[PDB]
Amino acid sequence: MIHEVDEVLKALLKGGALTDSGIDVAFEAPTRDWAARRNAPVVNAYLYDIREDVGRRHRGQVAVRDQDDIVVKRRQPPRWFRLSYLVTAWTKTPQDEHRLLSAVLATLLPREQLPPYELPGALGAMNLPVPMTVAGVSLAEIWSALGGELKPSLDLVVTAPFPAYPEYDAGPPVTEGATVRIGGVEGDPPMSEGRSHRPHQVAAARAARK
Amino acid sequence: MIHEVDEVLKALLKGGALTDSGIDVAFEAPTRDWAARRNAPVVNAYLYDIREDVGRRHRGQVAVRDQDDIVVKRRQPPRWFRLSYLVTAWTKTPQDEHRLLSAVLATLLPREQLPPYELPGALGAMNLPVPMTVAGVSLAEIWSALGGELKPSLDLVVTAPFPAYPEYDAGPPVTEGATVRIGGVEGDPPMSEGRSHRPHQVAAARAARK
Amino acid sequence: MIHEVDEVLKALLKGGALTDSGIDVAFEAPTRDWAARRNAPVVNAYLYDIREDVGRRHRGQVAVRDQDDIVVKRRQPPRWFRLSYLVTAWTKTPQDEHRLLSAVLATLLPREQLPPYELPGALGAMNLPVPMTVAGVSLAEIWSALGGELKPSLDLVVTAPFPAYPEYDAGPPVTEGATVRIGGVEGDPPMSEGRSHRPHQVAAARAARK
Amino acid sequence: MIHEVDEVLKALLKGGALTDSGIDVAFEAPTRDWAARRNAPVVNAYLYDIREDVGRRHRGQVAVRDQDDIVVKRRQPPRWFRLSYLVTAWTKTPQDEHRLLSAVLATLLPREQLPPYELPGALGAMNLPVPMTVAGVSLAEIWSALGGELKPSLDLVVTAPFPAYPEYDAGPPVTEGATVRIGGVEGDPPMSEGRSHRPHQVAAARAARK
Amino acid sequence: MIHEVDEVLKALLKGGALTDSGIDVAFEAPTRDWAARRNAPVVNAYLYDIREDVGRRHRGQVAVRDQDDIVVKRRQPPRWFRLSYLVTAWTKTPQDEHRLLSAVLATLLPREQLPPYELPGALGAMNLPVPMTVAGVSLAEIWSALGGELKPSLDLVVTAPFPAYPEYDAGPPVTEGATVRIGGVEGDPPMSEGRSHRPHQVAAARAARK
Amino acid sequence: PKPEDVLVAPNFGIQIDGVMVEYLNSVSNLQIEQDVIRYQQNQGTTGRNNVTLMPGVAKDGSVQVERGMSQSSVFTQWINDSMAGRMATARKNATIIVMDYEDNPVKRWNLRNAWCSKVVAGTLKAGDTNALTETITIVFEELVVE
Amino acid sequence: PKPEDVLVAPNFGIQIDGVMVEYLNSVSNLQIEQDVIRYQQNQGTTGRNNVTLMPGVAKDGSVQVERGMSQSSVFTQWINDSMAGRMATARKNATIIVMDYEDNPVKRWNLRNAWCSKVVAGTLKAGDTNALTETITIVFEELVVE
Amino acid sequence: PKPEDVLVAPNFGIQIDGVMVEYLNSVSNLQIEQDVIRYQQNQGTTGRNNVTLMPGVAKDGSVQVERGMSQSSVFTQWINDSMAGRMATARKNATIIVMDYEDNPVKRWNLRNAWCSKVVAGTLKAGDTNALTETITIVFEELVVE
Amino acid sequence: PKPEDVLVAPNFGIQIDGVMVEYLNSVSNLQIEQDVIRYQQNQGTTGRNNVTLMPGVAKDGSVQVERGMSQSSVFTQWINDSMAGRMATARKNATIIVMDYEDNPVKRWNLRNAWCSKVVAGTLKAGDTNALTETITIVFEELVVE
Amino acid sequence: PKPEDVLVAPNFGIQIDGVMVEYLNSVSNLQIEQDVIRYQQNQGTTGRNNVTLMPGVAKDGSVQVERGMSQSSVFTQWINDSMAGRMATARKNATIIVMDYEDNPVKRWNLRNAWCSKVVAGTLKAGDTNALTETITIVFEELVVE
Amino acid sequence: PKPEDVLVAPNFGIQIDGVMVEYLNSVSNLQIEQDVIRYQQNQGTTGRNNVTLMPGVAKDGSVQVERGMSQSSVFTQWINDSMAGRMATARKNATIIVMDYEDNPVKRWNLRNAWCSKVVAGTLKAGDTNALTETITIVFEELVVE
Repeated sequence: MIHEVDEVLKALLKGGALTDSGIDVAFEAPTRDWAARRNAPVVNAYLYDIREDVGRRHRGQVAVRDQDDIVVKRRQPPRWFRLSYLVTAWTKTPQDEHRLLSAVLATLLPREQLPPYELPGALGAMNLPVPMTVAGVSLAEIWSALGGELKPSLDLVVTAPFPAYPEYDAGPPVTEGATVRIGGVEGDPPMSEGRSHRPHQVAAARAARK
Repeated sequence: MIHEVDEVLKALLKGGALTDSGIDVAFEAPTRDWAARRNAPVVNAYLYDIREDVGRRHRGQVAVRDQDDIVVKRRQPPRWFRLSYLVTAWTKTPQDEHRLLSAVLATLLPREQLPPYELPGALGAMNLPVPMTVAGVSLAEIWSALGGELKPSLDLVVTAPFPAYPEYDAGPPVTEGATVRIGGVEGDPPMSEGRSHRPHQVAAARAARK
Repeated sequence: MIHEVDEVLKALLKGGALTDSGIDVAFEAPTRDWAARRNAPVVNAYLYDIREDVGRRHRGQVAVRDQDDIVVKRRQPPRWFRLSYLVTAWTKTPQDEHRLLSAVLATLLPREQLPPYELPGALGAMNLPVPMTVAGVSLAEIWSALGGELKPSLDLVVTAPFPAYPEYDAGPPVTEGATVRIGGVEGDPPMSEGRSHRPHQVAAARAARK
Repeated sequence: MIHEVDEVLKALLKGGALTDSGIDVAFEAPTRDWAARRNAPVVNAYLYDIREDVGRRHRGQVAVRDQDDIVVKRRQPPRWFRLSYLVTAWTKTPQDEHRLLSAVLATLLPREQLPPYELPGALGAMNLPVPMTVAGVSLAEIWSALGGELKPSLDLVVTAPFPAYPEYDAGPPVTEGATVRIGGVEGDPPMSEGRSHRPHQVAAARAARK
Repeated sequence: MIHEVDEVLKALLKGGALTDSGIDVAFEAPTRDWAARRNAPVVNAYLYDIREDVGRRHRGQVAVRDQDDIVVKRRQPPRWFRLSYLVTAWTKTPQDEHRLLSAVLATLLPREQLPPYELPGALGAMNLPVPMTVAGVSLAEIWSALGGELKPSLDLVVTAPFPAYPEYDAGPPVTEGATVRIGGVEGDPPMSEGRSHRPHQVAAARAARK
Repeated sequence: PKPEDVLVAPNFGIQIDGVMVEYLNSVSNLQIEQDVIRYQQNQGTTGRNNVTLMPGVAKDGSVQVERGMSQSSVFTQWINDSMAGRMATARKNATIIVMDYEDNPVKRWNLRNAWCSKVVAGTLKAGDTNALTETITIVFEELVVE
Repeated sequence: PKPEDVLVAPNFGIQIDGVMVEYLNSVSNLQIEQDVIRYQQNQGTTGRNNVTLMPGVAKDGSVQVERGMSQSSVFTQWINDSMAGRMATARKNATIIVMDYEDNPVKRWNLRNAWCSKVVAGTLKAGDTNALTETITIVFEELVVE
Repeated sequence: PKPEDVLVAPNFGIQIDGVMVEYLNSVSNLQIEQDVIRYQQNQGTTGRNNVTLMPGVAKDGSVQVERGMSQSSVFTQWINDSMAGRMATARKNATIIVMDYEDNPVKRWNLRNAWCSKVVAGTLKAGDTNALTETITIVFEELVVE
Repeated sequence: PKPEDVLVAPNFGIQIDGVMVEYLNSVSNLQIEQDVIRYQQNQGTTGRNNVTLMPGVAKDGSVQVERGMSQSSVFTQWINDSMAGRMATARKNATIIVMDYEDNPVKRWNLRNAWCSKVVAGTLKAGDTNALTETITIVFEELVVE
Repeated sequence: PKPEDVLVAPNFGIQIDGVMVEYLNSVSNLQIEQDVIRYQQNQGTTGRNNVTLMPGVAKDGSVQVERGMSQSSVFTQWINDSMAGRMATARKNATIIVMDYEDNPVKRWNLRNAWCSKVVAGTLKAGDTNALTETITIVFEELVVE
Repeated sequence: PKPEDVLVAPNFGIQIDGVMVEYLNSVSNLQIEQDVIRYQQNQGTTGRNNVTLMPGVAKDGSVQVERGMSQSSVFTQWINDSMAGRMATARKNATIIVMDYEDNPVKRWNLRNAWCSKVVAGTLKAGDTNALTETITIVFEELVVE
């Protein structure tokens, strides 16, 4: 679900407070070769690394039920992955670069998380918030790795809830109640059928289920 | 607000203690190519990185009221961002470079913070102090990633308050007071209207505001 | 067994969610020279380092018995080694690269371990699970030493149980039972033969084994 | 006060044990280009970085008085800054380089703190000791930052007492003494002037100053 | 004794489990120039550092005696040094390289230490075990400094014991026993000869040695 | 969605009746606690052990809120009213609210008869870079989660 | 394969009767402990020392489960039921399950008469890059491994 | 602006009446603390439990001051005056001031009847680099924030 | 070679009579301790002080063996046998062996009347990477090194 | 200049009468301490609380001196003289001097009736790089700063 | 040269009469201790306070030598001899020697009536890299430096 996070970032940057000019948002790596060809004020949103948010992981058999108010599937809670974006502003004049970076920071500040309504279909099917943290705390080594030159930058962290889908199937529902067989441990009295739940008890349980 | 700080730095450096000569303050990256073209003594104030001051962040619903002494907006405290500037002095003679660096230190030391009125309109609208730290406290890696060569430098840290204002609105003021309806928990006595605040009580509460 | 893990990874990537298009999985080092020659969307699974899982090491003389329910060999528990793979997606468009990376994440997510009924002969002879972590937890230095440029990547860790076979052989089984000789410590009474286990005791011991 | 520090360093190096030969002390960066042009035995004293001695910082309103034994100014304690110098010896023969380094260490050894009776005007106006450490206590990366080659070097740390005086003015001295006014808290008795200090009390106070 | 370890490693690798083909073991540095000339599958065993095992050091005057059951020399326990080898497999096909690495790991795993008789004369004279660890523990920095590109490598650590030789010479054995002289502390009674051990006591002490 | 499906971000706030406090830097642990009371007795005729744990009285605590040092002295006035014994106005009802995104209150902890008992100023250092922090210890007789 | 051969991964889960809890972030240590009594004696005739240490009563404990804070207040309702003295419904039977790779229950710990004792809210700090954590200390009279 | 809006920087100072000290390096925590008395009771007729927390007395304390030690021995003379029993002159009124950016006093802790109780010299090391400091412990009967 | 010359590598093993355990991950410290009694006296005629240190009794201890938790429940059955009072079969002789390079037993500790006391499970964490450990505490009466 | 203006560098020295010691590696903290007695009373008529904290006896103790181990055994002889009860010569007067940058004594601590009590040899490890350190605990009856 | 001029390197050795130990890995701190008795009195006629410190009995201690675990069991036999009460042969005289760079004994610590009282085996771990360390505690009634 990175092809939804990048689209959300592009829509937010284009549709944010930077409506004065039609700036271009690019995900290309800001290397020297890339920087030597651009001729328009642009915003680079290069993906840097992918890590799993081990602090927000949850383990447990989550029940999934149909319209009959009976559980039919067993799944696992989604695992959160942290995606880091290096955000930079490229413009001919350094003060223009500074004001572009300020505008980007101002348009990214108010969104602490992202409601599922804004998210696209694939990510919005989760119906879960998508945290988005700007800045919030090595950059020299990263910039050297891309081969570019150190510039002021924003570290945008997005927490994508990737799914774990083993999708275990539960057994058929128990409709005729439970039957209990009782007897002696050593087998001196033979085990009996022991009967089962009366229809009145089953009806009462099915009525109280609502 | 980055450009507002830049303008503040330029005005402070030009209008500080370095009035003997018309020195030039530049924000360009001090790379080898940039250093090989300059022919006049200059002061470089290159922006290095942007980080959020998580230690000065405050969370709460700040009340904003109009002239009627009634709150009409609910905002959030601004978040402080740490902007780092690498400050260097470039001159042909190394002793002249040392003298220029000493002059910059002398002109930047006495300003621990910044008064709101001396700030530009965008920065001064917050009416909050802006801390400024000179050489408060790795530089080899920064210079290597920048592309230049190691030189004595100042790590000028400026704390810019970016307002994370959600502009959440509040409900209309209560003018008729409060009404309380009382009755039985199980509903044996029917719930009554219970009346409301007397007009004299409302008038006294309104007058006690002043 | 590395050349067991590689085959398993190739089969998993080809047979996972990457069914729509027949992408190519390559183990070549993603250097600049390698990246400048590829012309098709590919998935690189470059091996990075080999490290022994010291935390999962167990020491002890494990007994190995034949069909006669008698131990005939003494061995040691297998030692686990952590193999790290840098997984990257390469194509002509950054959005398509993000899509391919998301698909790789989706296909590798639901496999925490590897059951031994699909592994090749060398791995399948162990009859032990093979843990696999996708992004459980410096990448700039790795990419710089590799010679390539920093890109989003997956750190796939596979725990391969390399075997420590001492094959210590065990003495012949005791069939005549145990005989005890008793006497004086200083030798005043001569040591006696003391007889041994009676045949019915040996028969009972051999019958109680079942 | 960096030019004063480097002038003091030059005078000390020239006037120390380096009397037999008139070696040249240079503050130029010891890069490959600089090293490939020198043809005489030299001592490089390159300034590396400037840091603030946070451990030696003192805060408080220091009183400044004129010849009348009355305070007229309120200042702040000076801020101590740590200046680091990379000291190297360059000569055509490695054994001669070692001898020059031994001589340089020999002269910089007994310089714990520089007395203020030999410092230049700007440093001498402080009348404060200037600590100097030759080898009190990463050098590979630092040398690689300038692009030079690793060589034995001295990390000369000098604590320059930069001024941070706000020079806030104080109020006029009290010559008529103090007058007190007493009365009822609620204003039941009319207030009184309460008189002031008697002239003999003022005379005694002025005489006890000596 | 480093060459002894190299010979042991070569014999172990050539005479190990890789008897299918005549692989070549080389100790040359795996730089780019070295890697660009080889045309056959090889195993590189490049030793890259030497460090002392300070945790296994022992201090004490070890007694060395001749056939007469009398100590004639005083030595010190040998000091252990850790020699680290980067082990790599070079072959035209990455899967073949992985297979070769797996074979090397398989043939180096079952040797935790080394028997004294296996090693050559120089190291076998010590008659001490030589621990060998192929599990391993920074590899990127080592590969960058070496010159080559990062590859899957094995960190083989060998603990070679280097003896120390402060061979102090013990005094001649005491054959006449010990003579004691007794008297007054202040000298009032003159000191006597005090005789010595009786011949039968000396004979009994000599006979009790066996 | 489901109540368990919506996580909570550290977007909190406080509200003290009579004390004008807007924002807080941090809030300590507030817990709801209870006393367990073990008692062990042997079953009488047969001798098998039977240890039982049973409920005891609920407990009061001390929620502390830390706010950056400023000119305002609301906590100073609160503690001054406390030290003089005027507890008709010193004992106040407090609320600690924690909300998810969209600024919708999710959980509320109501402190009944909350009353501050300790104000601590942060250590002052000449070379210190961080802002001064004020620590306030607010003890409560009852804490009700809502 | 052999029971010892197959290892166990931290793919755990919980099940509390009456409390609707699906997932937990972590679970504290579960101890099966027994008291030990040491007695030293001397043989009457020879005087040699014999130290006999034997068996005590089984011990009850308090396993703790921590989760991510959310709108759901099942632990709040549990501790409210326990606090009001309604222990007929507060005392529940709990189960902690540790599964294999195929998520087939491998080990089960059954808690008998286990009721929630303490609920702690994680510290709230401005600018914290972490989710709020709720800690639940649940005491039990007996723990049986199955 | 608003009193809460303006923050406070670690710019401070001290003023001791009779002791000529102008600057310091650090100041320990200044606590205004009140004793809390907890009383538990049961309603006579209904049996409900009521726990009440009420006030104690103002607590005396002590704050340590650590300055860069020098030839001046003002604190030495202070402790000498206190040591010989001349407490008429040993007890002095102290003030701790924290100022704003404009060096304008914001908070003034007034310390009543303060006398030095302990002077500690910093550890002396041959290879030590930083300046050698002096620690002073002062005990004040009352600490009123103004 | 000489017994002192040959060093010992951490290649160990365990053997418990009746408990099918083959390999472990770690073993706690094995202490052979003896009580020391100190007595101080003064010579009657001259007054010189003599302090004598003499022997006590051998001490019993406990070693916490730890393994990779799996489906096997040998230690569970051991603690179950010890928990119900069946100490005739719960007390087993144990041996801890440390071997040479060629897995040749060099040091052996024999443990008399050893029964497991406490079984502890690891901290089940959702994001945990390494396997899950199980800790076993075994108390003894006599530990004799052979 | 001013006494407060000139700082003090860690350039120190010692002088013990009868013990030939020239240099030390480090010296522990030298404390001038005085006992404080707190008394709380209530006014008989009005009833307000008055807490009076006053002066005790001067507190003595023992500063520690550590040096590099060598052939010299002056501290050995000192502790031997103190051990045999010959305190007529074991009790010496000591002085600890702290000097300025010009090596002129700035501060002196006189130590009255000082005798060595504890001598500790540094831990000897086989591959230790650091030299061996000897620790001495000089207990003195009186400490007078001058 | 001068006795104080020559330093001491961590080149040491041990010698126990009857126990064949040649080399050690480390030796714990060797302390020479003397009890100090503090007595406070007041002058009868003037009322001044006099506090006097004066010598106590010499203290016995215990230094714990450590070696590399091997086949030799000299310390095992020592502790076995001490455990059975045969202290006529268990009590031995020991010596710890610290030498100069010329391998010439510089300092000697003689231990009178020394017998081992505790032998501890190092923790055994499957993935451990270091060698097995044996810790030996030896108690001395008297320690004489020479």
